[PDB]
Amino acid sequence: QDIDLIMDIPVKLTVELGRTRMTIKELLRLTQGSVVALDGLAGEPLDILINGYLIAQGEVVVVADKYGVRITDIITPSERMRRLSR
Amino acid sequence: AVFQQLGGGDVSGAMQDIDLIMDIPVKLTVELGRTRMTIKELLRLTQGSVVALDGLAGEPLDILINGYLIAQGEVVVVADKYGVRITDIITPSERMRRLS
Amino acid sequence: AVFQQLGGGDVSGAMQDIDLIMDIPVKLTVELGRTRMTIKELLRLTQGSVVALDGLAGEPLDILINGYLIAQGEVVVVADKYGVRITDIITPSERMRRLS
Amino acid sequence: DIDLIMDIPVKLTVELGRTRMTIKELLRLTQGSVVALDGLAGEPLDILINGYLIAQGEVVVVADKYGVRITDIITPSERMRRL
Amino acid sequence: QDIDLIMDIPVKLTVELGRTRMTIKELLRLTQGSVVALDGLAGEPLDILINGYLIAQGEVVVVADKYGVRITDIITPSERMRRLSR
Amino acid sequence: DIDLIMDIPVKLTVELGRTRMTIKELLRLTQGSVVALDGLAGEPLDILINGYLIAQGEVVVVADKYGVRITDIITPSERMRRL
Amino acid sequence: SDIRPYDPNTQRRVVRERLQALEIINERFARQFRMGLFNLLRRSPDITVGAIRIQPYHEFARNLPVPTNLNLIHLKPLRGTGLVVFSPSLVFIAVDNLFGGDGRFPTKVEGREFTHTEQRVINRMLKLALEGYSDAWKAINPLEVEYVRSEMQVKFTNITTSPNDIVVNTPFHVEIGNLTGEFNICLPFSMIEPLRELLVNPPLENSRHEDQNWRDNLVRQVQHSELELVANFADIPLRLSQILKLKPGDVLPIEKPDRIIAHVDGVPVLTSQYGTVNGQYALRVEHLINP
Amino acid sequence: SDIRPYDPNTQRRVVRERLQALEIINERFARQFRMGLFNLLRRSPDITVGAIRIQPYHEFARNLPVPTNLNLIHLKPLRGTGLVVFSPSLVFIAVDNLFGGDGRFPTKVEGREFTHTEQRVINRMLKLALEGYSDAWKAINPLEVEYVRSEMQVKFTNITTSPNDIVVNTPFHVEIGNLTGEFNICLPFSMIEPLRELLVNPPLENSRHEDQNWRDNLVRQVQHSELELVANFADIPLRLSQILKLKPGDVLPIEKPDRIIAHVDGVPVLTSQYGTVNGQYALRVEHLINP
Repeated sequence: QDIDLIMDIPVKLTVELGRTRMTIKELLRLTQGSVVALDGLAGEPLDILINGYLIAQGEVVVVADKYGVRITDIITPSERMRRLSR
Repeated sequence: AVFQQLGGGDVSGAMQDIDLIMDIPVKLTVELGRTRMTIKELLRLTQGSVVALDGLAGEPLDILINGYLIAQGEVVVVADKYGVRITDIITPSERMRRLS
Repeated sequence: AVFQQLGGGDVSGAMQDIDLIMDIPVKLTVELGRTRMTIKELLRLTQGSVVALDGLAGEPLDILINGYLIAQGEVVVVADKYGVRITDIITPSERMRRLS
Repeated sequence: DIDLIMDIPVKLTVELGRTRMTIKELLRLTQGSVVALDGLAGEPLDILINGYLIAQGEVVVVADKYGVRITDIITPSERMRRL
Repeated sequence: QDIDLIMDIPVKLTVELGRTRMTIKELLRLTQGSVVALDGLAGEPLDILINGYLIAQGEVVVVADKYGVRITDIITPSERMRRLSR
Repeated sequence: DIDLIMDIPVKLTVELGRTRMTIKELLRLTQGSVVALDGLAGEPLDILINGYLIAQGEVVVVADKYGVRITDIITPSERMRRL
Repeated sequence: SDIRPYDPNTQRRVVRERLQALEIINERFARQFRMGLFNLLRRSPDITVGAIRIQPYHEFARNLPVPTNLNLIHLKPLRGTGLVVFSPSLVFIAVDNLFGGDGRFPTKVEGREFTHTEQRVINRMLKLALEGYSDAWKAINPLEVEYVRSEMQVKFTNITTSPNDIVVNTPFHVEIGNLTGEFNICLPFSMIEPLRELLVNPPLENSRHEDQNWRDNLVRQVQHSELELVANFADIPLRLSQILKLKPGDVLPIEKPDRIIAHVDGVPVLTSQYGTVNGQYALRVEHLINP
Repeated sequence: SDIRPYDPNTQRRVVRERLQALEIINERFARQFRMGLFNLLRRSPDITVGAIRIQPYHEFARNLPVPTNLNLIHLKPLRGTGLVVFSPSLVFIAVDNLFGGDGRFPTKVEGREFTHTEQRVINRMLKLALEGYSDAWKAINPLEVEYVRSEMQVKFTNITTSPNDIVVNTPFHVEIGNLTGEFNICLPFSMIEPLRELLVNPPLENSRHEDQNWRDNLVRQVQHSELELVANFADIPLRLSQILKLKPGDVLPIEKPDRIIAHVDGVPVLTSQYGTVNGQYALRVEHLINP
């Protein structure tokens, strides 16, 4: 049970715009300039994930002429369990 | 106000071809059977109980991709591994027969 | 204010040839295997433990240059020195199969 | 807080060979060409986590699936020598 | 363990504009007048190196009509270790 | 402060020969031409650090790889005579 | 727990797959070759098709005798080079029958090579063999068989990039009177691989129109299958140490996303510009990622 | 610890490399030369190909007998000069067979030189030998073989810049009846070196179109590989003494950089003028360093 051994390993974090579920039909007739929505209202915090595993939530913020994610909270397992359940 | 508001993007729609989307993973699943049953018998269920399925034994099984029924096949055993043998793509009429 | 501010240098872009950059060292690396594993088993690991790899034994190994997969080869032993034998440059389809 | 990063997935790799080459050499490779490896036979294979070296170990096959036995975990003293 | 023996050996010091990592594709289509960035913000001290080994940090300064590097600090090994770690 | 310059890499060379020539002579050299060396056989080879002479030593081969045994380190008394 | 050291160059890759379509092509070719041999030799041969062997190439090479006539053949449009192996016994029998011999004396082979006349006889036989093989393949997949080169040793062919590559071998045994001989047909698995789904299931009495109608309806049935599309706004690289100290309220800097990649289960399908429409996170599709 | 004094001119350079492509070219040439010899001598020779020897040139020279016919040959477009060595025994056998001799008497060689008639017979033989060698090479790499000069001593050839240079020697043994002889083909390694990757791996049954398609796809696959580019702003020369007293706040003078060299792992790739764009250190590319 070492701690300094993996204290430095890098991870890659991804952030999503949103989910959506759409069939082969609409995907094939998508053309340039076509607009497709997502399952999230404009304003909810986006989900931060590592290796496809939920890790955080945060939204994009504009400070000066630069961008970053402002993390809102850290999901405890209980929340993760209801994430899978619903 | 960082995100820019997109609208009026309904230019047109036309199927291009089925190879633009080809190497996309599909979730294939073969289904053993179905049965419409209420919660009444549902909790009555214990370990070792047997639930009869509406599908008659030996009938062709159902094949779905991402949960959408596409074809009917037949189950076979090859080298101690379970395998389905695709027999026929279902028809719109049997699709609706399934729905009702 | 010593540095002069450069801008608007996006003149054009066109591949010239692959010999202008030829004698540039590449970092070639052959990969034995992969395995997706969480931190759960990670610290459980002690000296002498064995970690199973997703790659089946005897399958062609992966060859990368600067960490980018280019080809699949086969491992051979020549004069007590390890050597890979290039078999086939991977296809975009298998590249994405690898990604998923 | 350890519980949060005690469950996360990570990608593990083990590399069998390492060679430095120019492009004359890479282009010259054809089908069936054998590329020699700087690594001697039997030396501990590097084990990397997301491309980060943490350990060294020998190659072993278990139940017809590739594997590796963790001989040791490298302390950052060897990292200076890795470059 | 001699000291005056190597007290006079010359070393060559190099200073960088910055790192960047860019593939064969963009390198081959780079043309005259094309502009490529670096990993450093305009203003951070450049890294001074000897025989490819980090030795110092400093930036260029204009005094009159002459140029030179104004060294900011000397990197202790601890810093070097985090340099390699991250 | 010694610790800072106790770890730095440096380039070491050892030179086997030294000759002074004009260009008539250099151009005259062709393929296979033998160029004589002012240095007699068995004399200590110069050992240079970044082109700076610090020591003299004989040539010896160990494990099929070139090498040199440090016979002595030259004190700057000989440097006047080196020119 | 079974755990043994990894030894390279060991035959550890086992790929066993029944090939019914080849199992029937072999008999069709055997029937065609039997009448061709009857037409040529003016005798009555019987050809027994052996079990198809799926084996590494060096097993096939080592089982072969020396010398043996090898016939490199091109099964276009399949990329690769197959091999037709005529045993010394078979060519001896054919030459004996053609040149005034009732096969009275036993066949004697002692490493003797093949002369120009023997080579011409083998070419004449191989013409019939290739015609029969092409006709047999014509039923399932129309292929043209071209004879490119003949050799006598094993080290001159090397139709496999590596000796550990897997090839499909069919040995036939041809008996004429009391005399017997054998000949093999070996195809590298690379050539067969694009046709595996065709060569695996036994052929069915259908038509090309019916087959194209089948996948057409299946293609149309597939279109009505919902997918999960995921849009990636940014991908920021942080160390594990940052993740543990990471707590709500922090700001992690990201770069400009010029385009947004949309992927299904990892595989990218779209790149589209982000936006907001009808209170929903929207994407303006710019380009379908064709291969 | 093994430590022995350095002795020059000792055979310490060992370069052992299996050459499969030459191993098959030798047999192809041997077959061609056997029928050529059958066509000429009206007899039946058998040629056994010996093991290819990779040896320093002075080993090859000293193993040769004196006198022996040496045939300097040009294997254009490969820069260099190969050697074809006909033993006194072989030329004696050929002359004996041509000039009314059934090789009844034993071959006797006592340092006798070669007359003009013997030289013409050797030229006639060498024409067939060179044609066979060119045809054998034609399969892998099309080369044209030109005979430029013939000599009898060893010190007249000197096809190697130094006697310690490494050459590739193939000895063949030709037997006619009871009589035997040998002849070698020696190529300096300089000629073979541009074709080492071709001569190392055993040949595969492919086509030139397939080969060019292969590297084309590989070239395209290579393009998607990230590199590390390093820009050097200045290079100032300081003594070690300055480095130890060097402490923060000092100013080390540098000269004007007219252009900035950009190198990958040492190798310079670009020279470009420095600048600042979007708050980033930028370079305005001026010239890709072509060789």
